[PDB]
Amino acid sequence: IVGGYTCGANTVPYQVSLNSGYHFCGGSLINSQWVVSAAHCYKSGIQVRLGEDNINVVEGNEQFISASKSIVHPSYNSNTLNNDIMLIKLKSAASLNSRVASISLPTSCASAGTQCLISGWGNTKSSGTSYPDVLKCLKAPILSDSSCKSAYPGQITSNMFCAGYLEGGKDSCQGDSGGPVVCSGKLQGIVSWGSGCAQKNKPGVYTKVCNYVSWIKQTIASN
Ligand SMILES: [Ca+2]
Repeated sequence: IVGGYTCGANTVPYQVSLNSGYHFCGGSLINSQWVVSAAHCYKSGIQVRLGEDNINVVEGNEQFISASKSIVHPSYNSNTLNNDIMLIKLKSAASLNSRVASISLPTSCASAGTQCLISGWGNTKSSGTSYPDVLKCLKAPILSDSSCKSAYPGQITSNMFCAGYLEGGKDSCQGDSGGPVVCSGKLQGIVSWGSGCAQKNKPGVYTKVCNYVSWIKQTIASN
C-alpha cells in the first residue's frame, strides 16, 4: 500500500497472509474454512496465516493453517488477468473471534463513488521498495467504468473495476495482490493489477467479486 496508514493490530480481521516460507500475497476469509485470493497468486504449498499484524513477529492472535485444496477460476487468463480469482480451502476450520472473522459476500455490485477499504503488506513506495512488517490500510473510491477504461484502453473487462485516485500518490502495490477491497462491510474487490503503483492516471485494477458469487457459493457447497 502506497500512501496509506497503519491499520492497527487486528482491525481488519478478515485479512489473511498467504505464506510459502515468506509472505507473497493477501487474501480474504469468507467463512471458517475458505479463503478468496487472486488467481495470479497461485502456487503449491500455501500456508494461510490468520490474525496477523506484524508478519515477522509472533504476537499471540495468529492462526497458521495449511491449504488442502486450491481452485483457480475455470476461465482465468494469465495474459489479460481476466477472472483473476481463486479459492483456497483450509485443512481445518479457523477459530472465529473478534480478531479473526469472515467478511460477507455482496448481494449487489457496488457503484462508482462508493468508498472502500483496501489493505495489505505490499510495497509502500512508488519508486524503489520498502516492505512493511505491519498491515497498511487505504480508503479509496471506486472509479467510474469510463474513467477506468480511459486509463487502460483495451484492457478492462466486465470483471474488473478501478479504484483509487487519478492524481496518483495512493494505491495498492506489489505484495498486496489477492487482498480485500471492502465496501459497506462487503467484499467487493480483489487486488489484481496496475501499471506501476500510485502513478498519475494509472489507478489500481480489482477483480469484481459480485460477478463471482454464484461460482463461489456453488464451489464451496461441493468441495
Ligand atoms: Ca505475527
